Amino acid sequence: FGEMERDCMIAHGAAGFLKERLMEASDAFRVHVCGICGLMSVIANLKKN
Amino acid sequence: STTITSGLKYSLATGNWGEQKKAMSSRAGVSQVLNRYTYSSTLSHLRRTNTPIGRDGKLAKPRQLHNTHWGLVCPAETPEGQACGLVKNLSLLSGISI
DNA sequence: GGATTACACCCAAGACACCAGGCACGAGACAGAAA
RNA sequence: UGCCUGGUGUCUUGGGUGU
DNA sequence: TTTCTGTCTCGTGCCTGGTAATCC
Ligand SMILES: [Zn+2]
Repeated sequence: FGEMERDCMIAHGAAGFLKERLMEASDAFRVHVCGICGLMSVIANLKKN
Repeated sequence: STTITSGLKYSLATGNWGEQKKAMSSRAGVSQVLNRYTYSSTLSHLRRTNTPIGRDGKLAKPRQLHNTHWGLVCPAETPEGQACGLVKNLSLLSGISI
């Protein structure tokens, strides 16, 4: 889904379809960020909460 | 005896015309896999010539069909896209001096 | 001097740390030697 | 009672296909 | 020659480092 297709989707005005194509139908990921430093250095352990 | 043997075999196998450790800056594509889809394709492949001007710094003049090409290369047969005009096929009565 | 020169798709083919040389463990054979 | 499997290199290069 | 054996070579093993345009 190259850049020209992205431009066509922008021209159509469909932001939801573009977001879904580039996230859900592709590499979606979840990260944790510190609310102070703003870096992705949070050592998150989901099972221990 | 391994030096010459490996050098020749590598250059013929990969098409890079040079030493193995100098693969960069060597003329690539000299040796190609023979096209055996049909008899005419094999015959055409065995009589093909290449102009190593590349893609960088391209110009229309090398790709054109010149007046002096008459009788020595085919006016009709040339690839499409990047290599158009740069790849030529010998005419059906042409030869190369020895 | 630096930076950049259309988009997408298919297939095939050849290369990818090798090595050599110095250090250790175990073994065994053919020759020593008493009888 | 003898009991069922999803896991697929990379980098180059070449030749092609549709505009 | 019979028998216990030595001890130094040697097979198997391994560590680890050398070695082309144009344009601003
Ligand atoms: Zn923080």
